[PDB]
Amino acid sequence: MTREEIKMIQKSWLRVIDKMDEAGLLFYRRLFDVEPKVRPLFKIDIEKQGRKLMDVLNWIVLNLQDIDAALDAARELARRHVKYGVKAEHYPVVGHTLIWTLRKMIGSEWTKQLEQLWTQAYEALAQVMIEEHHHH
Amino acid sequence: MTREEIKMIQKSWLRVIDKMDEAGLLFYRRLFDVEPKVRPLFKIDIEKQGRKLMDVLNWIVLNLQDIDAALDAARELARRHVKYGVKAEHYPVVGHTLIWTLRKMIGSEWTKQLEQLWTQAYEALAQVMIEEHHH
Ligand code: HEM
Ligand code: HEM
Repeated sequence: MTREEIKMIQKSWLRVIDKMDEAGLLFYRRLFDVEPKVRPLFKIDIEKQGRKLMDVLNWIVLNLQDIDAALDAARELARRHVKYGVKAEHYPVVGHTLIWTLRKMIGSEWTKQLEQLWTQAYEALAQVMIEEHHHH
Repeated sequence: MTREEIKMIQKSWLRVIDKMDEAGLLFYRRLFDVEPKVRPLFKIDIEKQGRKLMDVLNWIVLNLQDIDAALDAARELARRHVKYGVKAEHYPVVGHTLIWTLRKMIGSEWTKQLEQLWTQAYEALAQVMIEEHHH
């Protein structure tokens, strides 16, 4: 997500934080109306329903911030690459060539599983870096 | 990824390091054979090719470890949910209900964009938690 997209989420969150008791009552009423079977799982103090819903929303937003922070190293790397003249379209050939090289060095003990893991790691990283390229 | 999968990555990585000079040479030779148009992007220094490929592989693996650590909070949360009696099948209805509540509360200021953002955030989180449930 973009810094502004995270900003939009945090604002909507602070909007609800104001009316937390109301939001809490609405959530559980709704959840137990549509899915009455999960009622017994919730052993919360009845006066804290608002607080407990707020804690869920808090958790999501705070964790979203932490993950965004964790992604910043990759965006940093991608910005240096923008400066090197690398473009989004160049990432596949590098990945294939990395994989080609590994498979050749690792030799006999190279597995389809290993190749899948290296591929997943590369594509996931390249996806975040590519997003950064498109911001430029 | 599981810890065991990350270790598999780490182990193959250490193997390449063992002959990093050769891996470097192989890599750049292949890249420029396959895609000569990108050759002008790279600084000319054949003797450093081992080091240069190593920076790349090191970055990938360490960053992979960093991201995996960043996911541990969601996984810890999910482990508590397992103890609470929660099942992977419960995640979609709770997500729908959470976003339904936000939409009702925010009222006229709600937008499709906001709804799509909360959806993306919830689904990405739930996907990590559900993976933990299935272990
Ligand atoms: C991404 C989704 C979810 C998030 C972020 C979330 C967050 C939280 C948080 C922060 C708590 C407070 C206790 C703790 O930290 O362990 C909690 C408790 C709880 N949640 Fe969730 N939750 C999620 C999904 C679900 C789902 C799908 C269910 C299914 C019914 C559920 C049921 C419960 C129950 C039963 C408790 C404990 C209530 C009690 O204290 O008795 N949660 N959740
Ligand atoms: C996920 C994929 C990639 C990773 C992890 C990666 C990693 C790195 C690292 C760690 C460096 C050292 C300098 C620095 O840290 O900024 C570097 C440099 C560099 N990379 Fe990448 N890179 C990736 C993709 C690419 C692609 C697609 C290209 C396209 C041609 C490329 C071309 C370059 C160039 C030209 C340099 C400057 C060093 C030199 O001139 O040899 N990289 N890369």
